[PDB]
Amino acid sequence: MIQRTPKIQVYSRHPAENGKSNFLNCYVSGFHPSDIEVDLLKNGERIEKVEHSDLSFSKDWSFYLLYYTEFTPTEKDEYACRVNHVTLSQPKIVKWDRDM
Amino acid sequence: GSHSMRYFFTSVSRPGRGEPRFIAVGYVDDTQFVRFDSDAASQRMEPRAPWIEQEGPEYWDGETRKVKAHSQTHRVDLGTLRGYYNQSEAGSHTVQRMYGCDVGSDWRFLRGYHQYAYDGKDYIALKEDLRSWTAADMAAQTTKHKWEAAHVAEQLRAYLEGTCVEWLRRYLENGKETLQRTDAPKTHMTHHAVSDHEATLRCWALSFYPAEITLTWQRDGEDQTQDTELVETRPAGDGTFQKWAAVVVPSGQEQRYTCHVQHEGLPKPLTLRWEP
Amino acid sequence: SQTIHQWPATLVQPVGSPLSLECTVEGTSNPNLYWYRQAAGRGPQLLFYWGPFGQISSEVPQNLSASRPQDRQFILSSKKLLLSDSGFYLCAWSETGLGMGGWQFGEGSRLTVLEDLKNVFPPEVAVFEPSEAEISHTQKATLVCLATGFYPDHVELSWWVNGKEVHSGVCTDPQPLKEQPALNDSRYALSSRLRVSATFWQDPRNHFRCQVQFYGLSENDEWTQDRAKPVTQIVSAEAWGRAD
Amino acid sequence: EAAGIGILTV
Amino acid sequence: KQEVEQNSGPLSVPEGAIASLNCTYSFLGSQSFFWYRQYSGKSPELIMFTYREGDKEDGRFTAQLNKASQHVSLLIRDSQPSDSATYLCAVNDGGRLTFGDGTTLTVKPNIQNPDPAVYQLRDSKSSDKSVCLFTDFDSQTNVSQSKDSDVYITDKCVLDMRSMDFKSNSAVAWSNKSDFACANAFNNSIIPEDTFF
Repeated sequence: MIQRTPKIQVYSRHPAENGKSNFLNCYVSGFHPSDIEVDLLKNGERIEKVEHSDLSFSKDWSFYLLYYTEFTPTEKDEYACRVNHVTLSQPKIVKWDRDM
Repeated sequence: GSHSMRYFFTSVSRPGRGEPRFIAVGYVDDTQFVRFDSDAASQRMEPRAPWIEQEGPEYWDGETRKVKAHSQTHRVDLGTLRGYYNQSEAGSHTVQRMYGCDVGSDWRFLRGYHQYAYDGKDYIALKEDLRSWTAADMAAQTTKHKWEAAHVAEQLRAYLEGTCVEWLRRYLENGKETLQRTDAPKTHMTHHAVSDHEATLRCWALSFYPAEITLTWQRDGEDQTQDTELVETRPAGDGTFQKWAAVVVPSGQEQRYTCHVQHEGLPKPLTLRWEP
Repeated sequence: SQTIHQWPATLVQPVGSPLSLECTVEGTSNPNLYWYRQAAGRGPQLLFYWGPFGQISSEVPQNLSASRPQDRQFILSSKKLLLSDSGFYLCAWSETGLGMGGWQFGEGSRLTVLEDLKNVFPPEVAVFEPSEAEISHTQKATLVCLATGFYPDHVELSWWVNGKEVHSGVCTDPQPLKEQPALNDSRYALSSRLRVSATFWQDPRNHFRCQVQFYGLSENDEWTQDRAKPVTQIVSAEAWGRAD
Repeated sequence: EAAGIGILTV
Repeated sequence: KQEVEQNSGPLSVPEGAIASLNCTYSFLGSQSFFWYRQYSGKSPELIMFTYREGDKEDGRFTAQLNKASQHVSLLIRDSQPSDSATYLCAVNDGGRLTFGDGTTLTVKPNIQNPDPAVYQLRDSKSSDKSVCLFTDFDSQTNVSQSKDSDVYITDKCVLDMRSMDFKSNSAVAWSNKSDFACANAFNNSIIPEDTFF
């Protein structure tokens, strides 16, 4: 048995512009086993209606998934990706940075 | 360039829920074109790219039969492996299989592969001669003996070198507008200081396809000389990919650094420099 | 060693009766199991394909269903048969997965569904003795067994000599002939020959018996005719060897 | 086109 | 059946010759191919399979696959009367087999010592219809049905007496009408041997 901790990236589909429709992405990769909990948060609250890609995996057998939801960024609203996995001692929160 | 067709299969046992979760996906290069999920309502292999939709009902029915057969085979495997590793019925376990073929720029066969894993570790894999097996341990040796007696490698070779490649070529032609397209990366450099001294320059690459790219930083030139923080190439969600590479440079002397972007969609490598 | 076996082998039933066919396999585990139906002059057509854990495909037969109560037990059923359900039902197996092991059929289950049971008649059987002229032109003696007046056309003819079935020197018509070619419900006839040496036919101790297994009604089938019910039965005739 | 041969149980 | 096409036959081959059976398929994703032999009244029996281009021999049988022309064939060397049967081609179109409708093959026995004769047989007790036996003719002789509604003639049938490698063709006719005489029973046969006491 091998368990692997997920890598997490949170970003937008297109370059952010305040008040313009876009997509918020949370890409989790390199993990095992496949069971994983991912939520996108808006100002600390779970964004309902979030979709994700079909489970797939890399050369080293580790899994990857893209979770996403349409959204419209603003100057003040804070976005984040919350992830939990058996390899993590507690859920992990990654904040969305416009330029990352 | 070269191309590939790959199928990925995952089965996860679910003690106390009855049947395992099974998910299959197929790709041509970096484009997903089919999927099957045991928990979905259709119980059909489903299209995920526009060009595969033109295949007729005979094709879909056949793919659906085969993918369901893979599923049930993995389900038997989950039981056998639990026995081989002396595990209980209480734990969730995972079986994964991947196979496919690569072709070169002339679309002729380059290589084939067929690999299998249990609980996230290599179990058995076909070597590149498409005849020999690499077995991870005593359990996988038993599987190897059974598969040698049944000429599994010979069967897989006929599929990987023949069928796989013939269908990859068909798909490449039918979906030429999609699969043979090259989207050059849109690039730009970003600026972030640290109040004093050194700064960080971040070279971006967006909306590109295929996924393979090379973002390199040179100092003065010739030798790539700068420990850059580069993130994993990542999907945009629209079929294209994104990536960046950042270096820590002393305030001023920023012109000594040039970002080298290399991608199939570029006739010549690209070079960026910080401009206020 | 693997074996696949199906039962019953031949069945004659009225329209509206239930059907139950069984198939069992031995020597392999978690096999793929298949039901096929084959019409005269055509190849087997798939009805159901089951993997070890359940159905994978079916050509949604109009009036049939399948079940797999155990790993190596496969059943094909119908509550009320239609005339169109007549056919040769074949069970097959393949080894777990998608590979080359197996792909073997059982013996098959021949089903004839009938609209009117009054048409059913077993065969009358008679043995005809060798022509002395034959016995002298050659040193061989040909016995002929004739089975006539039977309907439907399902019979199995065998020869027995001194209590043991024999195969040498025998040839049986592969298909029966219609006694009235212009009638949809014509009864049938079948002939067989058993050729032996003159010496063997001339020994009075030699006993020859032509035996015809006929498949007909089951004991409980509806019947209104005066005559005894034409159930599945064996009808035979005999002759003893004879010196001039 | 998925494999239709060479897929056996372990 | 459009998915798998085979000529129906009947195809005749002389004993000793090579029989060639052909099959074409339309399902392009077919990855394995099979030949079955089916005797009258029996289920099909697997002869062989192949999953690769070229030829595959197993004793007297050779299967051939040409994927570019979607053609599968079966060659049978040293054909024997016991090879007479319907040969079914099948393709695996994903987890199952799809069949053609078959090619019926008849292998004509080589009769080396023909002495055609028509005899009358009769176990004369409780049976109003006597029987006539046409036997020992060569395989080029074909038997036709009677042109009389009261006269019954079976098709030729080939029997084998293990001793002297003796094989013989025969056909039987009978009738319960009065004027029926064996000397008249048959039609397009070969002249020799019509005895009468």
